[PDB]
Amino acid sequence: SHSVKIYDTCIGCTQCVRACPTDVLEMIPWDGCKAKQIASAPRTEDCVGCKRCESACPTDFLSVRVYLWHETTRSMGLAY
Amino acid sequence: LTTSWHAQLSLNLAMLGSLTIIVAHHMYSMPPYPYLATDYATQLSLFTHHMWIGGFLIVGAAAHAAIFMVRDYDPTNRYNDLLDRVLRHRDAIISHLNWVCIFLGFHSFGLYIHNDTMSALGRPQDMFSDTAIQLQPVFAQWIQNTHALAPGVTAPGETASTSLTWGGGELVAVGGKVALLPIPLGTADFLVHHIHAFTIHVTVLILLKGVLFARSSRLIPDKANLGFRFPCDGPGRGGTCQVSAWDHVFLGLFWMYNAISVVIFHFSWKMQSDVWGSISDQGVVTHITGGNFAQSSITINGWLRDFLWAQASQVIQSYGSSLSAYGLFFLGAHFVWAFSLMFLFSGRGYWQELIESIVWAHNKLKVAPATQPRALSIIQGRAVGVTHYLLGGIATTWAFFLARIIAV
Amino acid sequence: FQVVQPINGDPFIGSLETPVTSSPLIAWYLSNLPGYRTAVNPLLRGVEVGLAHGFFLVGPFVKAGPLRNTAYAGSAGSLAAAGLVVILSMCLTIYGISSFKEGEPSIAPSLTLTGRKKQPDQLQTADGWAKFTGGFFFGGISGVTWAYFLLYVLDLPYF
Amino acid sequence: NNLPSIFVPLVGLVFPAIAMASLFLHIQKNK
Amino acid sequence: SVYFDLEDLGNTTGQWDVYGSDAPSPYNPLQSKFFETFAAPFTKRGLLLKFLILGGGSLLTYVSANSTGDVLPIKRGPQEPPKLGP
Amino acid sequence: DTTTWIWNLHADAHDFDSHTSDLEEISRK
Amino acid sequence: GFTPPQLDPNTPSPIFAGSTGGLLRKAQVEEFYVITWNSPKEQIFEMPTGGAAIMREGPNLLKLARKEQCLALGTRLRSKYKITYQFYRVFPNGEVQYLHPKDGVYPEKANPGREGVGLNMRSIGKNVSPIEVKFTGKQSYDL
Amino acid sequence: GDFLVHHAIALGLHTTTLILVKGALDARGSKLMPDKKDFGYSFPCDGPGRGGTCDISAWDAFYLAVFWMLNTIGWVTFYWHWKHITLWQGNVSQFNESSTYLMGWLRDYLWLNSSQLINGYNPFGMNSLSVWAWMFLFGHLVWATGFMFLISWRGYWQELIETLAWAHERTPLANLIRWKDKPVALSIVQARLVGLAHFSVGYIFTYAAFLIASTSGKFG
Amino acid sequence: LRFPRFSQGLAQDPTTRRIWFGIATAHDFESHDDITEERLYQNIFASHFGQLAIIFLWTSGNLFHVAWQGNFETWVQDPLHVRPIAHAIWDPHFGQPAVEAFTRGGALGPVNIAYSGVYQWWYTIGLRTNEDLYTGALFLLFLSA
Amino acid sequence: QAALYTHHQYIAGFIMTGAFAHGAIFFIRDYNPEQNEDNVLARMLDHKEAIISHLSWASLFLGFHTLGLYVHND
Ligand code: CLA
Ligand code: CLA
Ligand code: CLA
Ligand code: CLA
Ligand code: CLA
Ligand code: CLA
Ligand SMILES: CC1=C(/C=C/C(C)=C/C=C/C(C)=C/C=C/C=C(C)/C=C/C=C(C)/C=C/C2=C(C)CCCC2(C)C)C(C)(C)CCC1
Ligand code: SF4
Repeated sequence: SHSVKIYDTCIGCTQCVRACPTDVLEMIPWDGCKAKQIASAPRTEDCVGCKRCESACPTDFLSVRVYLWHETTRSMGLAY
Repeated sequence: LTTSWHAQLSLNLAMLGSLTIIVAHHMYSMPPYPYLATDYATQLSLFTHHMWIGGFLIVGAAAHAAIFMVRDYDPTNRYNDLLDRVLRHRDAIISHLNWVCIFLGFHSFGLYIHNDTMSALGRPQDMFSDTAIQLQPVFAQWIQNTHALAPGVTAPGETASTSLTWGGGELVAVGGKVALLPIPLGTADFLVHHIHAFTIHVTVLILLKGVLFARSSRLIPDKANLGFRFPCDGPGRGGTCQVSAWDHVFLGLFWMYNAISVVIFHFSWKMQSDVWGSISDQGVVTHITGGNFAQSSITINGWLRDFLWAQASQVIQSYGSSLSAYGLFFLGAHFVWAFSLMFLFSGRGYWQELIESIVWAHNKLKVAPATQPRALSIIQGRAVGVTHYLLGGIATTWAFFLARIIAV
Repeated sequence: FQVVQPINGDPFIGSLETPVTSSPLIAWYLSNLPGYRTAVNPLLRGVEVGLAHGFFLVGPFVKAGPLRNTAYAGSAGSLAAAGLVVILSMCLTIYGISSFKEGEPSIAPSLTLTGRKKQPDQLQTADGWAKFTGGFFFGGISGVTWAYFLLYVLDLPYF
Repeated sequence: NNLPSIFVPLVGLVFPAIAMASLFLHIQKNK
Repeated sequence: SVYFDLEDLGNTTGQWDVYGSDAPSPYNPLQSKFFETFAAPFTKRGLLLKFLILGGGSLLTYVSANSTGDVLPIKRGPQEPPKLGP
Repeated sequence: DTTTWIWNLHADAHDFDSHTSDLEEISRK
Repeated sequence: GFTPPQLDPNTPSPIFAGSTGGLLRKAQVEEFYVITWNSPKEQIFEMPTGGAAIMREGPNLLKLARKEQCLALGTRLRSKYKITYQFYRVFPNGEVQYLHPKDGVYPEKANPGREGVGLNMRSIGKNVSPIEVKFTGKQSYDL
Repeated sequence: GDFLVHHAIALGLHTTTLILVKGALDARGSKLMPDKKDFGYSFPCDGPGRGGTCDISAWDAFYLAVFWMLNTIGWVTFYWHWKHITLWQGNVSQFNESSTYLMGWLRDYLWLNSSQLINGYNPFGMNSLSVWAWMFLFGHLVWATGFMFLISWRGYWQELIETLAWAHERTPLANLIRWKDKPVALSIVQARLVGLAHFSVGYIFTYAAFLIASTSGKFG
Repeated sequence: LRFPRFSQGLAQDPTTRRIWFGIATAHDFESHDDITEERLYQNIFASHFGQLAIIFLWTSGNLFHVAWQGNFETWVQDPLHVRPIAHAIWDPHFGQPAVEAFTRGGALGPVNIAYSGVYQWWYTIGLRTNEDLYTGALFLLFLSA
Repeated sequence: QAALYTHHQYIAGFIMTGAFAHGAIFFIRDYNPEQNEDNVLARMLDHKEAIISHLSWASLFLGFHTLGLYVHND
């Protein structure tokens, strides 16, 4: 499936987690910022690649990145 | 219908478009004003105007039905049963309408291609024509005979038929010109009617698919929340470009333009070749093009050579005369039509990067505007292209028709 | 009383029951077609389909071919129909080789619409499809030959 | 000469059929 | 009003057949025996493909090679005298 | 701020449903 | 700890008239999804597959063919009707997999028990050039 | 006329060079996408965020430049052919007097020299130029076909294929046959390549047919 | 692994994208699975040999078809009043008027007039009869092998 | 003679487009910034904005004035 990576410029505003339509991302504690949290991508086998997560990141350049890769039935959005 | 403005607008637009098309059809065959039938320039211009108006209004009806479905639909407070049942089997409606388009397209265009190939191979006895293989429109001829014979039997109070198009009447001449006479129907009229049917069905398919799948589909279950006018939903699922209802209307405009153009060409050639003309003192009718529609309008080469090539010599020779404005508008419209293709074929990132370099060069000289330049949005780039496309095509046809018919 | 119902009473399957689909008359007719008899030898079912389609295919080639107005019309049309039957048999063989493996069980459903358990159809097996293709080829050639014989050897007053 | 009448139908019809059948069997073959 | 089950996944996923019939063979035994006997050699999928390809190729070539000028215009050849070019 | 505002100004000029959510004002307009 | 709730097949399904947007051969061959919730009262909601249905009072169960449909229906239920929901995944062999919420708390809320899968301790501009990962089988972002 | 056409050719060369050089220099990255080097040479887009990022890959700069290349070569070949045909006909004053305005090109070159080509076959008969007329029409058809791939985009066709798959699955006597690989619509990058191929093939075939028919209809 | 055998990512794709992208990415040696610099260079060498093989075969067909069905000997005598012939035509779909309309030159059947300018080039470089063209075709076949 | 000129001129454009495409591919794949620091190639990549903004001016100037003169004559 696709690959989703999270970098350390995260500020923990939880927008990407709310924008995901497939329940791929989640938030974990992390003492590297004011909010004391950072995002994570543990279920990338369900990612479809719509890149709604990147439209919500407010940093100068995205702290969440999606790289398209081998495509399966789940990542193609096929119901037949 | 009392709490929504878009549903009423859609209904009224559809009805008005159909009425305008009917008005255009009913005025060339039963001329209501004096000295109109024998003045050919006005007759050709009044038929083409209202057809385009009707097509545009119909597309607007489809667009506003889609808008109502996206915005005002409410199954909780405004539940209606029939709409729900139509929405619960939309897969069967679209798949059957998809099949009809393929069948009609094959059995209407493959006949033209078969005729063209048989003509090219030196086998004129194997074409679909009045001399080799006849496909006669029997139902229309039966209707014509019935309407011709209706006065005196089924209409005792009528002294003559309603129109002179039904075969059986007499020729009418005003000032040495031909006003109206019976219009024959043959194999050439069998194919073009099915062309019309095929194009109308394809346009209906596009618009109805957009309206039905405006709310949601199997690909994007939450398409209603994204809005009526949004570009895409990202490159996921293989690509979701142009999934909104606005893009369906944008696609349907092209097919409406394609469908209407064939109608006006059919009208122009059929009337120039079979009705309009002049009458000598002894009663011999000489048509403008001498009745070449029957044999030349069965192959694609006939429309390119006998219609487009032969009838365009008037506009391209208008330089130096009082009709030179038409010659100038003929060339200008090609420029707009070809200019539209830059927006339709290209994307947004390339132009943003080009504008970035331009902005650097401006910053180098302290002439950088405080309003940062931005390239057009994805939706705007589509809207600009189709506008120029339609403008160029319609202006070209307008100049061609007006320069041709005024001279002859 | 409702004539349009969800299939088998289950409203979450992507299909509907309508008078066109689940009417007793049409259900009886479709259940008796050779392609839907799951308890018969696939070879026997294959012959009927080939016979019907071969008898069908003769006419369009004879009447509308390039040699329709000469004295070779019937022979040319029958020959073209036989060639098309050969091509269709080759297509069936290719599909059967591609889809089904050897030694695998049938992949057809094993439940009757009423819920009863029935033996799965043997057409979806490599041997079953091979027998079906052979029967179809034999039936098609025999049907084309019979149509030609009835049409242009006996000169029956048709039309 | 009859060599065109033997070769043109051959290359036109018989060879493409064999090529397409073999190529379809090759791409669909699975292990 | 229950359409879900874990021990019966055939009904849960709609794995039925709608038009299948379990009736025995309606064909006459003698006709069936004759058809089975005379259609047996074509029931091998490996050999049938080779037979079809070879037979079709040979028949097409044989028919094409010996056709006369009464059926194919190209085999008849030109008849009129030739014309000069520009 | 940017130039897309100029284009957006003419695009929603006659969309009264977006400006207000009251049916009375839309009807009057 | 948090033991995932077990699925009860005898849960009644919402009242619906049937449509063509339901399950297909993929469910019979590959997989399908099940979503459950609890309705304080009987009301009308919009189906993700087209049309409108009526949710029964008490527990409800619904089959869907994709995870996107389950999550869209769950988001609508939580935002509009204020209802808690969970959904599963069913295989043709007969095993049910609990999917969401996996920990028991919604993903937008931090939990101490989760682990950081897929984290890079740098900025996106510190990735290595593609030349350095040639013939190695890796990727610039995978390092 | 030579002056004006030479400057048109110079414009074409400069614009094609601009497109190609911009693509090559911005391949590694720009302000809109600083890390473009991690996504490879060819990729569809970067989503609808940040205003929209259609045609942002370096492969898309090559795809846009082929149109300009074809246009420039068309101008060059039109100029060469008209000048040489007027020289061969012995009436070189026609090019000298008509090439200075745009109506002369459309009327005295394209309209005038296509009379014998379109008369390859008519309702009366045919001659040896019928194959060139058929090629003319074939090129027109392929060129017009490329527009469908170039204009309409993917999301519509996947939604069409959904209904087609349902309809095939729910049909008697036809659901006994199953596909082995699921049908999907063409990818975003693939459609651009297909449309470009159709466009170029139609362009080349149409011009070749016109050139050969017009030049050999008079001189053999 | 079924197809393409050089890419594992495409082989697992369950859709029709697998075939298209197997065709399109066939000659991109750098993206294939388990590639090395030595293997890449050797593949390029072999591909260049294969490319050179096809050029020599394409040239031989032109010579053979001009020698077998052309009028090179007649054209040589009067170059300015004879039409070069590329090859012959055998199309079963042709009608009778088309068979006679295409019969041009000194040929006895439909032919194609050559616009590639090979008659003039071969005439200039010293060839005069058909046997020379046959010898050239044989030599080019040997070179291709 | 007319066919040979059109044949060899259409091929040249495709070859030129291929040259530029493979230059872009090289810049994407094979370029190593550390090895080529401060040579002619690095200085190429350094001032890309100046090269692109000047070809834009040349193209705009030529197109504006050529189209203007042609339309004036028309
Ligand atoms: C009675 C007729 C009628 C009415 C009242 C409306 C009313 C409406 N339409 Mg609408 N529409 C109609 C007919 C109508 N339509 C028809 C027939 C069509 C089919 C083509 C459409 C297609 C359509 C679309 C596709 C959309 C609307 C939308 C809208 C809404 C916003 C319109 C807006 O902001 O325009 C603003 C006005 C303009 C942008 C001006 C357009 C300028 C034109 C295109 C150029 C003309 C060129 C001209 C000839 C040259 C001038 C040169 C000069 C400048 C120098 C509004 C409620 C929009 C909507 O509801 O979105 C939510 C929307 O997206 N309509
Ligand atoms: C007064 C403002 C101004 C000035 C000083 C410049 C200056 C320049 N522009 Mg430029 N430009 C402007 C406005 C301006 N531009 C506007 C409004 C546009 C959008 C239509 C552009 C679009 C543009 C492009 C696309 C390009 C340039 C380029 C250039 C440079 C090449 C020289 C040239 O004339 O190019 C030719 C410039 C034009 C053809 C622009 C048209 C001239 C406009 C219509 C004048 C508008 C004046 C404005 C109304 C000022 C009002 C003043 C009032 C408040 C008192 C040069 C530094 C080129 C360059 O080197 O790359 C950056 C280039 O490729 N410009
Ligand atoms: C769709 C348009 C169309 C149609 C109708 C035809 C029709 C025809 N072409 Mg043709 N052709 C076409 C397009 C078309 N062409 C195109 C586009 C080209 C160029 C590529 C050609 C090139 C071409 C050539 C070169 C030649 C023909 C020839 C012919 C004729 C013989 C064909 C034949 O053997 O029939 C084959 C027919 C069948 C095998 C069976 C068809 C029966 C149909 C499907 C009925 C089934 C439907 C049924 C109602 C369903 C029942 C439902 C069930 C529940 C009962 C025939 C009149 C030949 C000729 O000489 O003509 C005189 C010939 O030499 N064509
Ligand atoms: C490029 C190769 C090629 C060749 C050599 C042919 C040759 C032929 N085509 Mg044809 N065709 C082609 C490509 C080709 N086509 C393509 C690409 C198309 C699609 C546009 C068509 C569409 C087309 C149509 C629509 C029609 C033809 C017809 C014909 C036949 C002309 C009339 C005739 O012989 O009647 C006499 C015919 C016969 C005596 C019967 C056919 C000859 C043999 C005996 C049939 C059996 C051979 C074999 C057993 C079966 C195939 C084996 C397999 C391995 C190939 C002729 C055999 C016409 C025809 O009559 O065909 C049915 C016709 O109507 N063609
Ligand atoms: C000239 C260019 C062109 C052509 C040919 C088509 C053709 C088609 N479009 Mg289309 N389109 C075009 C441009 C074109 N479009 C443009 C510019 C746009 C704007 C973006 C669109 C937008 C559009 C939409 C939005 C839709 C279509 C659809 C369709 C299909 C209609 C249904 C059908 O099967 O028709 C019949 C098919 C034909 C008439 C073409 C075949 C012609 C002959 C018969 C070919 C016969 C060859 C034969 C098989 C022999 C070949 C054998 C081989 C060995 C060589 C049809 C294939 C619709 C669709 O998907 O189908 C429902 C649809 O929804 N088009
Ligand atoms: C006929 C169609 C057409 C036209 C006119 C153009 C014109 C242009 N393209 Mg282009 N392009 C086209 C088709 C076309 N393209 C197609 C089909 C493609 C493939 C998708 C491309 C791809 C393409 C690329 C990739 C690039 C261009 C660029 C350019 C510009 C640089 C050329 C130049 O010198 O500007 C000459 C200027 C003109 C011709 C504009 C004249 C307009 C007049 C002056 C307006 C007159 C006032 C007006 C009428 C008043 C308004 C009235 C009101 C009613 C509206 C130029 C504007 C380049 C660019 O923008 O960078 C500079 C660039 O990078 N094009
Ligand atoms: C002696 C003489 C002379 C001379 C001349 C000359 C000297 C000329 C020159 C010319 C030239 C001088 C030309 C040039 C050209 C160029 C080009 C054509 C370029 C291209 C480029 C490219 C293609 C690139 C690529 C790339 C990239 C982009 C990046 C990376 C790298 C590479 C390289 C890959 C004269 C005539 C005067 C006179 C007579 C005598
Ligand atoms: S960026 Fe462009 S191509 Fe990509 S999904 Fe969005 S609209 Fe489609």
